[PDB]
Amino acid sequence: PIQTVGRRKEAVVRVRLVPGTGQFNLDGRTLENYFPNKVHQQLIKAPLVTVDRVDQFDIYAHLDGGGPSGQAGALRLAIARALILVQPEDRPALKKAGFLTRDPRAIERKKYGLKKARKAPQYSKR
Amino acid sequence: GQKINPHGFRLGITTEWKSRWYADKQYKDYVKEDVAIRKLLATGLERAGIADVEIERTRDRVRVDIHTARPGIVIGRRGTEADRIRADLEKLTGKQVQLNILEVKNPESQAQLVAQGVAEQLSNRVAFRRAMRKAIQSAMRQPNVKGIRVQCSGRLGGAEMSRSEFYREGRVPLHTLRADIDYGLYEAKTTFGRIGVKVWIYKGDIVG
Amino acid sequence: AKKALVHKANKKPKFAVRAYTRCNKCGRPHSVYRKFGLCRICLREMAHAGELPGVQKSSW
Amino acid sequence: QRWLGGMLTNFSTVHKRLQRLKELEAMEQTGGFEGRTKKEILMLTREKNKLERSLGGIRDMQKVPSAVWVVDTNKEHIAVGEARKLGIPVIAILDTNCDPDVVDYPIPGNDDAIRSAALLTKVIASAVAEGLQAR
Amino acid sequence: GQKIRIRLKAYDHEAIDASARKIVETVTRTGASVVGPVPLPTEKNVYCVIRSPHKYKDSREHFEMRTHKRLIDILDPTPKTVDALMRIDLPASVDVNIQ
Amino acid sequence: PRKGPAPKRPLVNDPVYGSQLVTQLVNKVLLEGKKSLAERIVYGALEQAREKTGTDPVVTLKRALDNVKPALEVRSRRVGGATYQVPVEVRPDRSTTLALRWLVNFSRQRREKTMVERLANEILDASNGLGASVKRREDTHKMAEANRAFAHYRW
RNA sequence: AGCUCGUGUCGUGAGAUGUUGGGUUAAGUCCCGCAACGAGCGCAACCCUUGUCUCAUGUUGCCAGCACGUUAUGGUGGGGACUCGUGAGAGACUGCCGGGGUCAACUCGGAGGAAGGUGGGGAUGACGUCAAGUCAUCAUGCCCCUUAUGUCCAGGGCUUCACACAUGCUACAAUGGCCGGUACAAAGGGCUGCGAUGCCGUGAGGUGGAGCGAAUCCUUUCAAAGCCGGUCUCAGUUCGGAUCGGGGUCUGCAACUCGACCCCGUGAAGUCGGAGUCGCUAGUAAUCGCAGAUCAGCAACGCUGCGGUGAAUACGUUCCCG
Repeated sequence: PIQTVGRRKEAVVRVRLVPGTGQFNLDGRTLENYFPNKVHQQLIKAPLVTVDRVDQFDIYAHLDGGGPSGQAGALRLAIARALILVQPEDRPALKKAGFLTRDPRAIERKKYGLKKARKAPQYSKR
Repeated sequence: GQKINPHGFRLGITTEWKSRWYADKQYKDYVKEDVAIRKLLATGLERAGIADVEIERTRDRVRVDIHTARPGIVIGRRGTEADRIRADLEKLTGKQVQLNILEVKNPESQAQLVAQGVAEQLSNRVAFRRAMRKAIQSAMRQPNVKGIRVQCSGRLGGAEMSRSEFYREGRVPLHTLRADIDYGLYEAKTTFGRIGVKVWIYKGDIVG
Repeated sequence: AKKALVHKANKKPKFAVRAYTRCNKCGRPHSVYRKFGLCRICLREMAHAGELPGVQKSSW
Repeated sequence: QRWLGGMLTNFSTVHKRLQRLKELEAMEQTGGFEGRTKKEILMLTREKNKLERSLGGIRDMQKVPSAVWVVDTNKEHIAVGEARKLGIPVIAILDTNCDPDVVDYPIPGNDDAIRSAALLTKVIASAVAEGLQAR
Repeated sequence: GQKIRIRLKAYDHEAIDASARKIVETVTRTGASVVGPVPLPTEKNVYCVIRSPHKYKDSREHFEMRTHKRLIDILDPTPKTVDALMRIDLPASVDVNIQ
Repeated sequence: PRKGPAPKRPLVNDPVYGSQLVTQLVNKVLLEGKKSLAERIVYGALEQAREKTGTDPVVTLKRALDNVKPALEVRSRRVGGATYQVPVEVRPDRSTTLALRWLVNFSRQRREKTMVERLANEILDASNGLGASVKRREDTHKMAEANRAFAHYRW
């Protein structure tokens, strides 16, 4: 058994792999039925295309937290780490494109006495 | 308002809570009774130095511990004013009270006791000079402590003007959380109003 | 608060809506949290005094 | 490396620094390097390096000084002044810019040349070696 | 035949852990089966207060209250465990109830 | 920015065309924080250009921006309460930035009542050289060359 | 980012030196040289949170793999293979290399790595200054009423209006307006409280009640922006919502002055706003919804938080301010 976990700014995904055909399951939907974005499509294709072994794995994803782009990035990173695990020889490839660099960017706290984060109220000289 | 309370700053690492119990539905009644008993205990005894008062309130079990420098006027041989305390706590419906009275081994090493003593010394006739210098010297005689600062504010000396004076010896690192810093505030009454005395005592460091 | 106002607050109102907060320690009718029953000033002062079971400085 | 100002006349602080060096070298030999903060050990070693390249002979003085040999007194005004104030005899080289009235045991010569300085150092160390041999 | 959960709550981590350890030791001494003190979400109440009376609203201070809760599940209801349950001494800041 | 220049931001390669000009344009036209709608607007404009000119979008946009890329700018420097206009040459990066900013800012003025055809029409006009971006470019060069005298401050 | 002390040295002396100069740094942070050598309070660190992993760890949480479920779903048994809930620990330390360096701090580039140079943000605000604010949080000395300025009570005011200032929200629309479908967040709160199904309403809502003192139940499997399909085609607009009319719902003993919300109708100003001015340098502004405190109901567009989507330039100190 293989199971991998991905996280992206409050979105958490868990991916299971099968060596089956070139199709994906996202909580019961395919890659086009769910995440109907061409940009997200290329984003998720980027690991497999970089490793140049597309259409060789069937993934099953369980998703929580975040929105479209956050979960898309989380799935991308999770499947990238899963592929690195099953085939370590591709480790010096994704790092060349920086797909192993997890993104440590989140929502900055809204600070009291202000409007939001770094925004400030209007200042009047009189 | 620049320096925050060091005691309240250190409630998460160094200093613990002086009133520990648990409640979910009856928080209002508990806190009302707690402030009532605290005020009654503070008012009933004033000639002695009450350094600390801790309250315990669990289920049917309620008890309180009072720390004083001179327990002789606090626990009688027969318990007369102790019985007065018992009557007062029973009037306000404090149920069973296991009121144990404790003492302090180094009364000169407590911020509250030093503050109180320098307060009456400044109030009666003595200038802030001699009283607070003597308090600092008495604290620095004891070797366990390492630093002290004493501040006084108000109409010092009876003058008609605000005044504030601070004297410091040793190290008083407020900005260190793991610093065993004891803080005490007191007010000395007078015909000119009130004089505030604030004592910081830094006594070594503690590491778990 | 005037002692008469405090006693009238202690006196239970003759109508349901005629009741208000009347902070316990002092008697400041504004900004009285239902969790404590205290005014915000008194709550802050007592919490910084280390005499409340659970309260502490917030930071995150 | 450099003559510290007033380290001779002030003997308490040099003793404190010598104790600090002794204890720090003892801990370094013992091997305490990862039982503290990593950054703490980093500037600990930095303090080691800073207080070692100017501390080469003071580490092994112990029994106070009695004679001071001075090269380029015009660059060593403070050292000679401290020795004079403390009563320590001063044996110094005289240059044309130096005051002969200051040195108790003046030795004319050139202090701007390595060869003359090397020769003078060698002869004076031969003198002190003979003194120890005949001691 | 019957299993009992006990909810076990406190602000303080030290006292709650000590109570759990004592109860587990007592159960082991008595001879009954328990799953163990499984962790539960920690409730947090957050409040805001104004530092200064009479104006200067921008300066405030936040307060928290944290309650750590756990469950202890006991199987095989040994009668001696029930006999020795309520006599166990517990810390002041720790509250345990049965379910 | 007082101490030194901040490091330049990287540009993510455009997945559909491979050149970053299109993603720069879509990032600039982006407003209210929506990448998808701006992307579809730019892509619709580019495909209208495809069907109207019959040539490759990359090269036509390239020489269009080259023909609308400014070369010099005018800067204000004040002394004694009175200002002076000095001409300074521009790095190509800010030149392309200003050209694209002009295009996007003035693409809200064409009176055909839809943004995607607005972009397609102005892109085609700049490709033909009759667009208003050419007019702003000529005005900027007129300002730069006419006031070439006041440059002795050397900035 | 500054404020002091011990010893030493200088001056008859108050005093000075250290704390000056060059460089560097977020910094009195550090280096070099200098009669200074060192040490305290400040700074940094010990604290909270976010980003990775290891171990302990399975309920109310999850469901890989197995049986019962067939649509109502981990729902019912079971399980740690995965998040997760919560405890402990590892790890960012100029660690290594190369060029500039005074073989110095330091600066840039590279390697590994989740992060490269205080990773991101909170908490903490020194000595001092404004006779700054608060006798209306509380107490506090002096003066005042003391048969009253005390004091209970009914109605009315703090929302009055020809004006001016400040802070906000909604619009001047086609990057849009209206109609149906479609899928993913977080946090929080709940006892005379959250309150689901059915019953009848256009919608607030009237009937009554199952789950929960609460990882169990309710906030719809929790929203909007997003995407798809239909239409509107530039007008005071299928924009905009003000004022005004008729009829109601909820709470409250009591809704006119003076609560909120609902149905229907005419549909005012409003065309990107002069002199001038404001917030902002990475998950920031901008946009969108949700939650909480106070609250019976709310004037809330306010305040404190959460999450979604998310780019621009920074040449350089010449000028304006601290």
